[PDB]
Amino acid sequence: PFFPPLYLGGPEITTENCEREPIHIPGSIQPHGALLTADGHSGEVLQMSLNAATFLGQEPTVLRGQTLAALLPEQWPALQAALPPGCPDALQYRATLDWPAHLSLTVHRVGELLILEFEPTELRNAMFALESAPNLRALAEVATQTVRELTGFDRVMLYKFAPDATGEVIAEARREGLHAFLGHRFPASDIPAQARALYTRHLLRLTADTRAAAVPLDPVLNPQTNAPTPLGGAVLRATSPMHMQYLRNMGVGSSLSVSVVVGGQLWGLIACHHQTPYVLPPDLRTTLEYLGRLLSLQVQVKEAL
Amino acid sequence: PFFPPLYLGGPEITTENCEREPIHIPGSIQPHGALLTADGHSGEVLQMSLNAATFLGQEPTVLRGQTLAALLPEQWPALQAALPPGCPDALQYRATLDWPAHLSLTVHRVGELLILEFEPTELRNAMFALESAPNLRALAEVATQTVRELTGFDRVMLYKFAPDATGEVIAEARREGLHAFLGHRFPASDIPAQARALYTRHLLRLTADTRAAAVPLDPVLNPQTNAPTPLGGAVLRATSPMHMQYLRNMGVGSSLSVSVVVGGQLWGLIACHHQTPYVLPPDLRTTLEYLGRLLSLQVQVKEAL
Ligand SMILES: *C/C=C1/C(=C/c2[nH]c(/C=C3[NH+]=C(/C=C4\NC(=O)C(C=C)=C4C)C(C)=C\3CCC(=O)O)c(CCC(=O)O)c2C)NC(=O)[C@H]1C
Ligand SMILES: *C/C=C1/C(=C/c2[nH]c(/C=C3[NH+]=C(/C=C4\NC(=O)C(C=C)=C4C)C(C)=C\3CCC(=O)O)c(CCC(=O)O)c2C)NC(=O)[C@H]1C
Repeated sequence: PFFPPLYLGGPEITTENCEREPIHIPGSIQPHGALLTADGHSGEVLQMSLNAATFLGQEPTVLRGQTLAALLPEQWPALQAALPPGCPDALQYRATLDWPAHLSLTVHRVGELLILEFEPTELRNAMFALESAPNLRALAEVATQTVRELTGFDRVMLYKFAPDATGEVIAEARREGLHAFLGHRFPASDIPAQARALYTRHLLRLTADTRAAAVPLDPVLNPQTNAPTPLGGAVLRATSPMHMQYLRNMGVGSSLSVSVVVGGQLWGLIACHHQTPYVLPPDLRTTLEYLGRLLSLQVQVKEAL
Repeated sequence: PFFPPLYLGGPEITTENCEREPIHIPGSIQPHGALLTADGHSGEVLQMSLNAATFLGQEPTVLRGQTLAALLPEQWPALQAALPPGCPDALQYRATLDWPAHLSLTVHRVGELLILEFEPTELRNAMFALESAPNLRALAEVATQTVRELTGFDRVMLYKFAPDATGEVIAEARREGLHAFLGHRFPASDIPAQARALYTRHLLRLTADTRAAAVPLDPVLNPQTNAPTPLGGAVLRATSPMHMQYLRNMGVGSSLSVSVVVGGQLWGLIACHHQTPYVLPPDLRTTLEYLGRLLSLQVQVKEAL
């Protein structure tokens, strides 16, 4: 079972108990966007990331308690219609807003809570390139090479899980001068069981800046439940300190991965590194999610042979 | 061999390589005091902790380059006479200064560098209590109980090293309500080899506040040598992040230990915890150093029987 999070008196995570980090409920976000939680009926803003004024203009203490009818009058009705009570937490409302001096808005529902993620915002041959691959290796290589072209990431790897959950880099497209990870294998504990579980459900995650401090949600608990706000489906979710350190020690300033899910099992990751911090456009991330789905279908086929 | 420190491009320490942390050259101090390094001939202030204005009044950018003749006109000549070239780094000049609105000054020499530590400042039956102990256990118990009375620490332990460097709490005096560590043994890696080595030479260290950020030395390298400033003999030395986390996970806000050195070997530690941050007076620390020396003589005698 998970430790309590830091804000509920849980210990700081060490290598003895990686697997017990409640990574899904960090009570904080990455500072390149803002996060609001709102009641799914009233649209009352229940929680905000402490940086919410940097993106949304209003004071933090004045945003709390206001409704999405006031804040987002054109989106609020579409938001309600798109994310009614009972819908799954993978379903997402996405809107582009014009704001003082563009913001991408991503909304999903967990129970009675709407989770709103604000971040700044501002192809076809890829699918047939994956399809044309004669064997798994070729597919692996075209997948990593295509993802690198679309994203500009310094390194894109296809990271394959073995049955014992150890991983291997089976293909990679890298910037000139970077050393190869191709064929290197890594312990199961590098992506621990709860991460692997989370990654089977929520297919994309990232750390835009491996040195950025996480921005608290205030209030930290959902006042609907007096319990942690589930952030597994929020891309703005704060990354595990343990993983961030791992990335820093590798010289990785930005990281992003996409789950490759085959037969309902975590088959692998498209894993991306940038040496510098790097915010991939939200539209671009949507392409990667889709590319990961398409790759997952292709991998099932070609690995059967 | 040690990793380079963080400021010279070394990695962040993980449990794989605890023993490679260059804990003696953190390039930083604990924020409850200030540290200056000065040339041992000219008294030119070569490095300062970035907080030096909080304690010493002058601007940081104006302190750099000034001499101890200007700053400390009454101490500078005594300092030079007390710490001439070639003297050992355990030798310490200690002075009490009156300052705007008292500061304890501790100086030691390493090579051609004077290291100046500033912190705010403001018994006899103990020795005969140690002497009167009929066996090692009794001595252990009176030692921890005496240290607790003198310091007010919430927990004082006698931590004994076994031949395999695993440790055991063989005696402790604790605040009511604290759970016992008596008889508990711990892995060798909790106090890794370089710490054990450092602790054989420099007999006292502390973390006044296990949540305090370390204050950088500026410039970080000694300009005499373009190499790290040795801080093994500075009590203001920043504590290993790994140890600070360990203490935080135990609910320890302040920690202090004194080496018990028997036959030139690290026999054990008088290890002290406070739940809240806690700065022990510099005079009081001097008593503990002496108590640790006296305890070390007593332990040699009584363990022979
Ligand atoms: C005791 C804690 C450990 C630990 C925790 C941890 N790791 C992750 C997430 C990832 N780890 C990854 C590992 C690699 N990336 C690489 O590039 C390579 C080798 C070339 C490896 C082995 C990857 C890909 C992820 C996924 C996230 C990402 O794509 O960056 C988590 C979960 C993070 C989160 O979602 O918040 C956790 C908790 N990792 C360790 O190494 C030990 C110390
Ligand atoms: C991978 C790194 C590890 C590690 C590093 C580490 N630990 C120390 C210093 C100390 N550790 C101590 C251990 C204990 N204190 C206790 O109270 C108990 C149990 C009741 C234990 C086992 C102690 C006493 C010290 C000495 C300092 C002090 O008195 O607080 C260092 C050196 C710190 C420094 O001087 O900068 C280091 C590098 N410790 C681990 O547990 C692993 C994670």
